[PDB]
Amino acid sequence: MLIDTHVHLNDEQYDDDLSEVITRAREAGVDRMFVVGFNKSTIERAMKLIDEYDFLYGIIGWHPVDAIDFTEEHLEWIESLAQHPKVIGIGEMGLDYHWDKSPADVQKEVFRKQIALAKRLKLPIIIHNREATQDCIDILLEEHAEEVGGIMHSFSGSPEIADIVTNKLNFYISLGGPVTFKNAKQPKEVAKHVSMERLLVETDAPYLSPHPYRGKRNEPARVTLVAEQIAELKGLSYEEVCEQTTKNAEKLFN
Amino acid sequence: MLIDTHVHLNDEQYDDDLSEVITRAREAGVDRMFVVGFNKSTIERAMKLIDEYDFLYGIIGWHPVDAIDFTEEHLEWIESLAQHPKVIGIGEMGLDYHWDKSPADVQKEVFRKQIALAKRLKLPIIIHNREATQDCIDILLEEHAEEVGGIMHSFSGSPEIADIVTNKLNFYISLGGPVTFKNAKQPKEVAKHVSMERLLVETDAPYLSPHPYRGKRNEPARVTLVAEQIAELKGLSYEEVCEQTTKNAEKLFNL
Ligand code: NI
Ligand code: NI
Ligand code: NI
Ligand code: NI
Repeated sequence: MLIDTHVHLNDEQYDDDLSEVITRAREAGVDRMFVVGFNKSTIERAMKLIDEYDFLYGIIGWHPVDAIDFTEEHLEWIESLAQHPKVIGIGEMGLDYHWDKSPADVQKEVFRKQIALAKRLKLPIIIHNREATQDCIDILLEEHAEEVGGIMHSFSGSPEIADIVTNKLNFYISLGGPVTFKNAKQPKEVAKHVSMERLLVETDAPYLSPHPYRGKRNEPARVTLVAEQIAELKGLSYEEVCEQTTKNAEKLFN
Repeated sequence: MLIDTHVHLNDEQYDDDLSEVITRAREAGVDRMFVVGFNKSTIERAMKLIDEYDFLYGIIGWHPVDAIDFTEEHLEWIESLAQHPKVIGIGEMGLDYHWDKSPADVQKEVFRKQIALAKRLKLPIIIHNREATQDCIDILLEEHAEEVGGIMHSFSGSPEIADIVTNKLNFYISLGGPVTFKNAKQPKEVAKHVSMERLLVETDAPYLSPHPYRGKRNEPARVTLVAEQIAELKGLSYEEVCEQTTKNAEKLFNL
């Protein structure tokens, strides 16, 4: 039994066939999934899915790419939604230097505001980092994010950054489809290097479908290919990776 | 007057409006462009473009993504084509760890074979690196690529890597649209750090259209936006970056 700790079932890409996508994941041993909302539309859709399906939990927050759209009203709105017993984490939050819609200074202020929110709610945080690794680490360290705990979601950095993440911040590291890519050296090295007690699995569906479905619409059932690859890389049974990644998710979340 | 040192005018995206695109670049002061062929199809199209247009030059070689497709017959075909007076460089070659079509070990062998080929042709090499920076620098040092010179094309690594590229390999560094991106600081840091006498501009059209056309089909005319951005970052005139990038191109290649 696995948990897909990070999935966008709230995406328009599932509008035709969500029920079948969820059934395929359940039938593959994916018993629980954490639906991630990161702006007004995706939060609304997320809150409707966690009401409709018993085994779906919500992570809500504000995406760095959309940081310029984050208002005082949105921050009070997320704080009141988080009182829902199945809203278990705050995110995906962080920094993204690939897209230019939001400048870095606005991204950093929205990031700090959501750390402060997560501390008030006593919920863990889910971190999106794209091309902003050292700026994210400095923020997590400055804002004492070790108080709330969290995930560096779909982490690709050096093992030296992984060690700051697990040993200084006491965060978890989630791995997704990229651990399955042939020439993806960094994620395979992260999976080998990081303790099994710090690892979580995710799809980020519909994005980043693993081998052998790269370029195709991802779905939560494919989290089994991530878990298989972690088993292969660490010399562990699939059963051991399912059991430990579940233990880890249950420990971090409520 | 500027040179677009790296463009894919051979791309299907120009099938219906190539003439208009070339005319728009020429009117914006982009007098010469270097068309890049990197597999059977793109080489054949590039070879045709340089015979049709007086001011287009060719750079031919084999792309790391398609390294598994490279044969002994392709290596001999490229060696022959390179005799063309307007074939001035071999590339784009290198390493790409984004895509999985070709495994690193086969990409490394094909990269080494084209360094050896460029040494025989006495022609400079154009380097494609994606997510493989240290593996590329190691190959270039180990194979004494300083003997042919070349371009780190669309470079975005650290200043330490730039100093190895310029001060040890004696390569040039080209910048494209990403120098116009606000949040990706590394290209701007490279533009500020690297000597004006080591810099070239490119579009890589139709990819990586600069601001304010991010998302849109790129074209060689947009190399002026890259030139403008460099001038601002190095506190130089546009005329200065145009003249220096042209002298650099004219010195590395034999046009
Ligand atoms: Ni993300
Ligand atoms: Ni996500
Ligand atoms: Ni390239
Ligand atoms: Ni190119």
